[PDB]
Amino acid sequence: ARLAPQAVLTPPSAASLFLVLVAGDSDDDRATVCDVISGIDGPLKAVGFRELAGSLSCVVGVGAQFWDRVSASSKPAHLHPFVPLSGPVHSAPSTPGDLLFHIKAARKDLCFELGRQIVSALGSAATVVDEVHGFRYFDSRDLLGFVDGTENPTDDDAADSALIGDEDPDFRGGSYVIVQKYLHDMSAWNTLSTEEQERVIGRTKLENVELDDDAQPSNSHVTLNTIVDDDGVEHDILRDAMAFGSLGEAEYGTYFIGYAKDPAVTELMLRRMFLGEPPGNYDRVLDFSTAATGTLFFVPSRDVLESLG
Amino acid sequence: ARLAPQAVLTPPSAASLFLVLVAGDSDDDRATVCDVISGIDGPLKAVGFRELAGSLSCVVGVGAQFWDRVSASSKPAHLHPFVPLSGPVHSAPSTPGDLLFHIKAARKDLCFELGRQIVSALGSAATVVDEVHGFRYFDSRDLLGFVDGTENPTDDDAADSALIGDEDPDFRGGSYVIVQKYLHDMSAWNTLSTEEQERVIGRTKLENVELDDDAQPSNSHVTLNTIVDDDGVEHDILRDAMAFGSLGEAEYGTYFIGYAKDPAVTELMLRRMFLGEPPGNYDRVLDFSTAATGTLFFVPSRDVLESL
Amino acid sequence: ARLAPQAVLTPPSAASLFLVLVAGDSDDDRATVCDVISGIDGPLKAVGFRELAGSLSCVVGVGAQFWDRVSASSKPAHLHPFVPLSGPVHSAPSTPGDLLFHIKAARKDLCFELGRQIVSALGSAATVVDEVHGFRYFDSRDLLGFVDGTENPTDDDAADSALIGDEDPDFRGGSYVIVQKYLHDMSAWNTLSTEEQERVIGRTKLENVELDDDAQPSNSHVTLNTIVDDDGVEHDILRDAMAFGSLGEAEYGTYFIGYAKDPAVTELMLRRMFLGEPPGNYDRVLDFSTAATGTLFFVPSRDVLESL
Amino acid sequence: ARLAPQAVLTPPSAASLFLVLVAGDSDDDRATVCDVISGIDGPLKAVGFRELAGSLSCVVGVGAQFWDRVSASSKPAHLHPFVPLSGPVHSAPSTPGDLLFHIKAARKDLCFELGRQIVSALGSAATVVDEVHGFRYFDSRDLLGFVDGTENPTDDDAADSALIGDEDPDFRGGSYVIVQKYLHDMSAWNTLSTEEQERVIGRTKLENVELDDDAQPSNSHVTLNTIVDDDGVEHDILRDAMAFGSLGEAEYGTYFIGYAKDPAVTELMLRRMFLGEPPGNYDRVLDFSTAATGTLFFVPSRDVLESL
Amino acid sequence: ARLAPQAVLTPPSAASLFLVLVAGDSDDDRATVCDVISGIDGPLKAVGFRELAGSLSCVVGVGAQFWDRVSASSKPAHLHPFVPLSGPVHSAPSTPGDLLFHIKAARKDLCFELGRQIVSALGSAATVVDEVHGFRYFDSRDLLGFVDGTENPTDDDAADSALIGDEDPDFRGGSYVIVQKYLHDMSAWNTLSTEEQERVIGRTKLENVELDDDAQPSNSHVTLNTIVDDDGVEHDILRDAMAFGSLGEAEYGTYFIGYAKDPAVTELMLRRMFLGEPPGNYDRVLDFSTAATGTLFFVPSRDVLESLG
Amino acid sequence: ARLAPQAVLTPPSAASLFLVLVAGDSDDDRATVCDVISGIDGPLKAVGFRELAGSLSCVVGVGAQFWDRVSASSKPAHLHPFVPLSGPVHSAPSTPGDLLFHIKAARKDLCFELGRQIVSALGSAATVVDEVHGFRYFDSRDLLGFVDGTENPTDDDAADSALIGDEDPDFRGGSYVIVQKYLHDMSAWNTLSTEEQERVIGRTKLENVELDDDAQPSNSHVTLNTIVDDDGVEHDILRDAMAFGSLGEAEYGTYFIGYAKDPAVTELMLRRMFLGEPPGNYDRVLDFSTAATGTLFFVPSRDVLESL
Ligand code: HEM
Ligand code: HEM
Ligand code: HEM
Ligand code: HEM
Ligand SMILES: [Cl-]
Ligand SMILES: [Cl-]
Ligand SMILES: [Cl-]
Ligand SMILES: [Cl-]
Ligand SMILES: [Cl-]
Ligand SMILES: [Cl-]
Repeated sequence: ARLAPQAVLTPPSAASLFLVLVAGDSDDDRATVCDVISGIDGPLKAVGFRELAGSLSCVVGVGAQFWDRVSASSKPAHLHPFVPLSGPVHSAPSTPGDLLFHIKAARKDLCFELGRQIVSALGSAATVVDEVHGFRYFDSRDLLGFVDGTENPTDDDAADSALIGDEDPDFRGGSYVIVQKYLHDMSAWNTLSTEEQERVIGRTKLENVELDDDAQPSNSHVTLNTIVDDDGVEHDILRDAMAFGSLGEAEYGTYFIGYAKDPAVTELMLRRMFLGEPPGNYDRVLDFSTAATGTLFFVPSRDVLESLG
Repeated sequence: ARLAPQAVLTPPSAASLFLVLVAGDSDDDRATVCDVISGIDGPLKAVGFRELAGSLSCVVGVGAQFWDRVSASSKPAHLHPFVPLSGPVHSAPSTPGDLLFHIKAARKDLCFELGRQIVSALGSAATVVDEVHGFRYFDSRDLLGFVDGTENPTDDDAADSALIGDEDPDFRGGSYVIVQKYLHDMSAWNTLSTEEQERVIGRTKLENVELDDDAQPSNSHVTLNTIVDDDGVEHDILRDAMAFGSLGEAEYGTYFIGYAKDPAVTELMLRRMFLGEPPGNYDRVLDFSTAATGTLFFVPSRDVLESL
Repeated sequence: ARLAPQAVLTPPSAASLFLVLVAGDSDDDRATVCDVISGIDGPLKAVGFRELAGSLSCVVGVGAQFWDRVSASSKPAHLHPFVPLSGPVHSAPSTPGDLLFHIKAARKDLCFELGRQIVSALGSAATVVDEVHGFRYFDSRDLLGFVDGTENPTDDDAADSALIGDEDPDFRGGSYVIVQKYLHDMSAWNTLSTEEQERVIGRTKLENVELDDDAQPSNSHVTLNTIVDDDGVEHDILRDAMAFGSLGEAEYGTYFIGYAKDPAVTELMLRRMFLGEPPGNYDRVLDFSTAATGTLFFVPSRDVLESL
Repeated sequence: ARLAPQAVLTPPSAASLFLVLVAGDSDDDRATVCDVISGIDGPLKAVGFRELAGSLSCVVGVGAQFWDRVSASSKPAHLHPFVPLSGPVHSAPSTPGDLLFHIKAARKDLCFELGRQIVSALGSAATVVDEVHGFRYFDSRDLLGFVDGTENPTDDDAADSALIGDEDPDFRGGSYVIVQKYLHDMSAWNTLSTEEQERVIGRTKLENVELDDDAQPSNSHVTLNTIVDDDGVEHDILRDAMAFGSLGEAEYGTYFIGYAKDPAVTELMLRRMFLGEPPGNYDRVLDFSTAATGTLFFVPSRDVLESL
Repeated sequence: ARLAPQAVLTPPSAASLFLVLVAGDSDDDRATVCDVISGIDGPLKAVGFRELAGSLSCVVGVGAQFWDRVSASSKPAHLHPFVPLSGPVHSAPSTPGDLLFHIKAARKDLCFELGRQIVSALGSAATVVDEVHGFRYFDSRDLLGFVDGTENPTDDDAADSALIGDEDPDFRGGSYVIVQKYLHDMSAWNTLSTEEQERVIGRTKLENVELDDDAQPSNSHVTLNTIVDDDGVEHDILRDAMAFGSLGEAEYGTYFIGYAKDPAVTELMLRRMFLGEPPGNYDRVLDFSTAATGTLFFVPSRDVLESLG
Repeated sequence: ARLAPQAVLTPPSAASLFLVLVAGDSDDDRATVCDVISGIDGPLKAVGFRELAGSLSCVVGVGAQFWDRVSASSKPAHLHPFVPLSGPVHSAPSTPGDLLFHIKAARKDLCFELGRQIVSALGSAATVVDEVHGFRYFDSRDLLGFVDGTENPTDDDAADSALIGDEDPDFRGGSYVIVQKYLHDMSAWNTLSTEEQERVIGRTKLENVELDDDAQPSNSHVTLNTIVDDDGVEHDILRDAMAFGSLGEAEYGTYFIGYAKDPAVTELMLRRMFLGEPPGNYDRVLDFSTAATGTLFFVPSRDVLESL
């Protein structure tokens, strides 16, 4: 979907930029924000057209509090702030954000330049509260050393999982995206053997093969994020996580970003991860990963995004 | 769309070939030309399949006069010859062309080879009247130094803008294309400051950012090529312009090519460019660019092309 | 089109892996085979996702006889074992095969790794009877030195030619695939002149141009594999042939693979090739190429494959 | 030069990592740091070998103070700490750093990974004092929008400019490097016209062509960084500058890094930049750029590095 | 040899530009020309640095008449105008040229931009008399359909063949380059069978294999351009020919360019091609190829080029 | 470094072809072999030149015994047939081979085509006894899942380790190469834990980091293949190992190839591996890998090879 905003279905990229901003309180601030996001195709082409391949994309997400400031009477069915979770030792905090820009390209400069134009257009009307520069790490691995994104649905299944349909016609083609910036305890994770790490995740480390049924822990990342309803129907999300870090501050991170037609699915995966199935049987990845942020956004389709204001 | 003729919606390429031809007067010339263009998928695949990536595309256009020679019975709603324009300072001539081949690939050799095969097959039945070898120039710029193509519609908008639909269902999937070969007066262009050039185009130069509303001159290229109907709906065209030139003949050019499901959109941009809006307030780009050609073609869909 | 099994319509790749297997007569064997192939998206993603470009693909084919062991209640309209041919000079053997894995990627390692994992997951439940490592050879050529695959249908044409439609609705989106592992007599082919070789194939060698109608032998590979029915309508297959070989065993092969919504088209092609049209007037390609295998498979759509 | 430490003459890369560290006071810290930097080819190959292309490079610099702790006996002729400069308007501070790792690759992940391994291995024996992740910006530009590196010497000139030779034969193959992290005042820079910016730099912006002699201001960046001795011989440095930034902290930067067989050349450029030539006639680039750091390191050859 | 002028030894490229110019008669004209060519590293880096790969190169050649206008007292041993040849049916004309720029890059825009800057710097001081935009054609083929450049010497042998040595110390590292723009009669060549074409050339068409000794005509392109002196020592040249053409004017061409430490070798190859060995036994490639130009230039080393003026 | 035979110092490639041949006992056979290998630059250029990047390379090795048939008068100091080994558990067989063709390129087709032409030109004069198609496997790994080739010497180090120097001046620029076609016991290797596998090799698996001195087994592949002499001086080989395999025959191999200025280094390595150091303390890699071949060749410099 060459240089069109709200391309939720783009395949993974070598570079990404995640920007989370909070909008100013004023009416001027609300109008500027609208002007910028509803015309986001402008900066997108202004930057992206300069690369022959046209790899640049930009998905705009809008938070529930900000949505109600600008579209009080028409609201997608499931738009609400991120639901925080507190387990006994691990928590998913709910942190501020009115705007998400999830920007991807084959090159860093393209992501940076678009972020630069976007921030410049907003000026005093919004403030950056989180900024993460994602990068591909070897053969699609995360900093834990496992291939990250394998079972993502693709093509038609990606459309089915991620994009609003007949259930909420007024917002068909939109999505719900959740972000969490995770920081890893690399030391503690390195004290585990590969075989233990594989039990935490649910897949072999180097070869990225799913552990067979009878060796697959009930509390593995894979088991707990498998969602089958009563009718036996599987429910998937579309993820685009990326490595990030700072060697001097000792930050080694995974930026989780996940898209769903109904955030209930993502919310339940999180509930299973943090609170367990059965209760207390939680995701051990969280012994090595601590979420510093948690924000939910509505991803309007292009048509709805262009109308804002 | 891999190796299919009439792929109007292909993205930009590193290389392109623009071939404009006039057909012979004889009934035999007509039949040769029709045999070649109707089976154009042959040469297209014969050359194109040789590249793993399959970047080669070929769009065939037919002029109004030639169309009448081969399909006197049914005509696309808007097919007519290019309309010359005489402005207060500059003019867009209408020049001959029965056939357009708009060829694009990742490599010069594929364009050249497809051109070679096509010309060879047409033999004496046609004559090359204009030929330009277009090339990507740095980060999608033209020789004026500005990023050229930025606001092209893409994907669905591109299809809505360029392809014939329900309004002329007999020729669904076709398009209308207009070409003009422009030559620039480079030294005159260089006497302008960058800011002056920016005001002429409507966008910042290096950074390719549209001037804000209150800094946008009323006669800027962008302003005059903005087409908004009475219901407030914008109407866009799809452009595939490329740089070309010859250093010995001091030729520095932009080959303009624009596709639209209704050429009146393109034509109205041209009128607003050459005559001005309001009249007299014409596009300053034309102070540094002179069109040496001007031709309109109908772009039949594959089905229609294949039956000519 | 990324990392989805049963993607028949994928473009040419630089590397290929063709695996043909026979299943165990057992019931655990039938079950292991079913678990592996119905969840083929697993290993495909497990390998493919490691490559940024996501070039890896995998079409699974099921032989007629093994299909019956696994879905007796329901069967595609035209599934059957490969019809062997015995003609004037040359013969097409019908050889054994229950499972086909047609694997393609931009890299060899991705092909091999996927293969490794499919083989490991089947364990004792199945046996490899034919393994071919296909490779791109220069500008899309076969080892006979001709560009191989040129007139393949593409895009919508390719879908219409290869994919089961309204005529068999329970299996919509599936296909029928025929493989044949050909080996060439290189020294004998090399005693031909280029012009003789062109006569055999139907196209010029370097330039890959189809011979003129008046110069085109009635027994050239091209004429014999051209299918026009009684209404004047053409019928096409989608092929993904690849070179392969071993230098010390002096094997130089074309691994033929072709997909159709209906095997009757491929089978007619094969008849015209081996039997001749008129009879005795057979495909001279067959004088320099000997089919060492011959097998038909049904390619289930992704839905049909996942429930099995 | 594939995967060899101290490859000063590597061409520009898409990505780089600049790590500046201070070592611990203890004798044990000294020994750990020396063990790590002397065996730096280990991590370099451990990461670098994983990329087919082998683009990864790593240049280790050592500060004057730390050098004295480990090789009290022999010193490179010109090793001393960075000299602060106080100009009439702007100043270049001298900031701490015992170790420099200048890491370059085609991919961020290789830089980051090499950095990770190096920091891990140094443990408590050192602290990261500055870290910047540099990146190529369009067609070799810096964030001021100018092509940055144009006149770098290359090949033999590069080796003559950057590498220690007969003048200090004990440290042949070494170099001296100076780093300064500059932050820009982007909005101030943008109040200038393109022509003004061109006069500040000494080159046209889009086209990267040096201003002719009579249009070149006496205080242009290019003019002040031209070093010609009394015999008329120019003395050049080798720069590997990269863009960096943070959009949230409104940081837009150029990380300057310059290698020379004699840092007095670099230092004299700095003096002429910060104090002016004649005094007071300083580099206007410094009106829009502020150096947050300033540090000098000796770059030992592989032999010397390996014996530390 | 990244972005350095006079890089004679560069491997073949996807695009090339050959520019041949004649210098104006005046002293101002001579000085401008000198200023431009002696500072040619300026435009080279100005353009070439913008491509990360640094593929751009520029070799400057100077004709004998122009050399004597500017360096009257120091002259390379073998610098003279191109020696014309007239066979009974085919001739190698000697055509004007004081300056050659042989420019190569991985992209057209880079060649074009450098040519543009070079021509701009010369203004009225010189006139373009020939301009050819070369391009790679498939797998290193020429428009005759044969792989063109196969037997070129490489690495050390390339240096030995192409570059002035101890024989002429004052100009060590310089070269002598000859150009001829050939246009083909494609029709007449297409009337030959592949096997005949192979006999003309000396190599198989598709596979590019040298014809064995006993099937190799005495008048093949390969036989006639094989140069063995009396001592049995082989003498090679370094060629960088490229396809070019214009579909509308029906031009299909090969731009021959060949470098040698002593143009005597190139001259003898030409003499053999045009006049035959034995006499009359000429190169049949010339039945299908007609030279429209013929010019010889001296290629100074970087040091000598920088000194001019 | 382009298209010159006997280029030992070439970096890793995506594809590989290893050909080992035995010569005919005849005199025509000896002569045909000599014509083909002394003019090996012919076919190398014939194939290589077709690829813009010029990645194709070809090292020719001559076995000790065939060398004697062809240049009895003159012999390299350390030429001899492969010394076989019989150790506590595992044995390295000395197998037949007169000619080695070590071929590398960015593409398979280039490898195969070069091979095809070398084989065709030798005809009946020689016979292929071992053919291996090597491939790059993910991030420079072998099929044991470890990064293979990491500590290879590079640039000047690589030249000093691999190329005959002042110590044998008549053969300066030549090398000695040992090949061994290893096959792996995959299921047995997979019963090991990652940490056990790391103990066997000497390096961490995913991260490819060399184990700390205190954690490093005395029988790890790394320690056993580390050569330090009595003066404290290290001696290294240059390896170009590649993966290879066949799925249906369940072969999963590492094709070992190593070059040295002196085979004594490689031979010591092989002794420490098979016999153990102290004796019995052998390379555990050998528990999961079995050498199916074992052959030494002299790699003549280009001069020496061309006169033969
Ligand atoms: C530190 C943060 C995380 C890390 C390192 C991580 C890592 C991984 C890895 C290595 C896999 C296996 C390959 C694959 O993607 O299929 C995986 C799977 C998955 N993860 Fe995460 N993940 C993280 C956070 C999350 C969160 C917060 C969620 C849910 C909101 C989530 C949902 C999933 C899902 C749905 C799968 C696919 C499971 C399946 O059906 O096989 N992940 N993750
Ligand atoms: C000398 C020939 C021309 C040059 C050098 C030129 C250059 C440019 C440039 C630099 C832009 C801004 C970037 C972009 O959005 O593409 C532009 C925009 C545009 N031009 Fe042209 N142009 C030329 C002729 C024409 C002609 C003849 C037409 C109409 C027939 C045309 C129609 C347009 C349109 C529709 C836009 C997009 C306006 C918008 O909606 O923002 N151009 N052109
Ligand atoms: C804010 C930091 C700086 C910026 C943005 C900057 C930018 C530039 C630009 C655009 C050029 C022209 C292109 C080129 O030839 O590279 C240039 C040239 C140059 N700069 Fe800088 N520069 C910076 C700092 C420095 C410093 C600190 C030094 C010396 C220590 C320096 C030394 C040079 C030199 C030697 C040249 C080439 C001059 C010539 O011979 O033409 N620069 N710089
Ligand atoms: C229409 C013009 C020409 C064409 C089409 C042409 C074509 C070819 C071809 C296809 C080859 C075989 C591959 C190879 O390069 O090794 C070749 C070889 C060669 N050509 Fe040309 N050539 C042309 C002009 C010239 C001229 C004018 C000269 C001499 C001044 C020349 C000198 C050579 C040489 C030295 C070889 C290598 C012979 C050997 O040692 O094998 N060529 N040429
Ligand atoms: Cl960024
Ligand atoms: Cl062209
Ligand atoms: Cl494979
Ligand atoms: Cl980094
Ligand atoms: Cl050009
Ligand atoms: Cl091979």
